[PDB]
Amino acid sequence: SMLDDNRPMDFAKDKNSATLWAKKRKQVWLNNLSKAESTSINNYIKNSSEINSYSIKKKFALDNYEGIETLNEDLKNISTAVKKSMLTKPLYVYYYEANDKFGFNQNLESSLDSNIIDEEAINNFAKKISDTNFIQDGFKDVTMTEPDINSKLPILVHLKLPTNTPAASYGNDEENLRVLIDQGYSLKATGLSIVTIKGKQYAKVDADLIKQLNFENDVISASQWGEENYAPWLKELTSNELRDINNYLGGGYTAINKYLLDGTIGENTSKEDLEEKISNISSALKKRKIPEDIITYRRMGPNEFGLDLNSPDYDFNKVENVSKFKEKWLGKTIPVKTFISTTVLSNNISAFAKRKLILRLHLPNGSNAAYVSVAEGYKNEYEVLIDHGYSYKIDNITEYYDESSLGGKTNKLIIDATLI
Ligand SMILES: NC(=O)c1ccc[n+]([C@@H]2O[C@H](COP(=O)([O-])OP(=O)(O)OC[C@H]3O[C@@H](n4cnc5c(N)ncnc54)[C@H](O)[C@@H]3O)[C@@H](O)[C@H]2O)c1
Repeated sequence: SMLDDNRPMDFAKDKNSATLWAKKRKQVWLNNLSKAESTSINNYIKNSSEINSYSIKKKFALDNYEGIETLNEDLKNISTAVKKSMLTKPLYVYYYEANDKFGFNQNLESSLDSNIIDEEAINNFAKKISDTNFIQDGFKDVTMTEPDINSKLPILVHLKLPTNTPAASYGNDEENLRVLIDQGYSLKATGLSIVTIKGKQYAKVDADLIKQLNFENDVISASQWGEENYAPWLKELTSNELRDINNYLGGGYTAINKYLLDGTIGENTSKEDLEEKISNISSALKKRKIPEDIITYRRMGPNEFGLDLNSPDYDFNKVENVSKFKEKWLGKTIPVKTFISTTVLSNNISAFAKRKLILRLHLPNGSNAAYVSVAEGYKNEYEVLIDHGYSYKIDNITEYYDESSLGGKTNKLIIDATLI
């Protein structure tokens, strides 16, 4: 408290004061902890990687995936624990980072001198980290001061945690103490420069810890947001807009998106009938722009990335195929001719349970899209339908293993993208 009030914003290299500051708040914090919270924080110290990987499994799973009960409690308890340790004022924190957490596949090390960052590489890196909110999965533990030792990693992240961030002081090494940050945040870069540490150059990413609107498994908040923001939208629909949205949603999407993609027409119908429907849906989707940045999701089929169900390249159980996919698509901009059916929940969908490509889309304020599930007849649905003719900017690709039978017992790819 006295030292909470008198501490700097950035401990920089003062790890003495940092550990002192850390020490009291550490003691006081755990005396607010239930037995379950202490043991869950202890579980995080012992195997953070397993807990964090599980948080990913769980949030992307099917609805009645019951998973592993211990890790469920761990996920719940770590979160309440750190929420009892909120920052009184901003805190800068530090960690070395791998380029794939920025979706960057180019080597930053110059080929001439390993102590020196490559100029063209870091210029490409500057572009890649711009205009992107980098979602951070699981809990993120960090350090209070600029590292004083080598890393095999190319990047140093200098991250600004805002006031009231759940950020608990913890660890075993009681000099060099760590900071445990709650789930649910993203990274937004605020600057880039080269920093020399122990004779070696690293790419220093200055960034802010920000919180994006991302419902993940929270159906109640999702439903409430949809209702609040798109109930008036549903009112303003012309009878033909309502009809053709409902037609699309009830199965018309198959012929409509097929036509938009490459002009295929069934012998049953006509160009004019398809165009009219596309006209009505698209005019509808322009009537109330997305009111705030939101994260939304899509179970994508292989065709959306030029693959077939039986393409060798679609076997992500092989590391080489994940690498190929990352090399092909990271940093790319992909035109999307179709309307985009998305769901604001991270939950898997039964009809699409085995699709291996999971879009995690940053949908900006101002996008021509609507929460169409406000309409009558879409209970259990949480869809945001996006207008045709936008593009995906591919920001990251993150593999995880869906171990479930219904999910397909396969590696899947979380494809972080920005709608442009
Ligand atoms: N995650 C989702 O897929 C999702 C989300 C919300 C709602 N829905 C609901 O499910 C139904 C829509 O199913 P869907 O998502 O399979 O429909 P879709 O028309 O998007 O996809 C049908 C097939 O076409 C392919 N495809 C789609 N867009 C493509 C493109 N731009 N390039 C190449 N291929 C493309 C897909 O991979 C898929 O195999 C609707 O009833 C909708 O309300 C689905």
